[PDB]
Amino acid sequence: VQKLFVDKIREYRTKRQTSGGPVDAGPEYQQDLDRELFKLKQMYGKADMNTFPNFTFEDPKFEAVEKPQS
Amino acid sequence: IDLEKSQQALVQKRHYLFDVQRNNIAMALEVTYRERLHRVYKEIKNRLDYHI
Repeated sequence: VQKLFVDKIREYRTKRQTSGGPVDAGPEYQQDLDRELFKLKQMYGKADMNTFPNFTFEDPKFEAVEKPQS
Repeated sequence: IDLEKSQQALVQKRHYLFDVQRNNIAMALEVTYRERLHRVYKEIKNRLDYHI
């Protein structure tokens, strides 16, 4: 069964030799995972690839009142 | 007697509540600084989670 085994190892290395990527997928796997990630990134969040976030916040204005005693 | 203690009642009342107003605003700047250090880790954790 080792002679059957190396026959499998041959066909993995011809699958390693790629130049156009998915040969058997075609437009079916290309339209799927592009629409699948964009449906998941819409649930994930709108964040850029290199834009680091920076912002500031405003604290509450500590006001005062009057009370006449003594 | 009752109007002698009415002098002293308002001078222990006032110095307690005029330092409560010191520390009720003092907590307002710690919890907005602690959430400033925490949030700047949160929006850089999103990029540490996205690209994987």
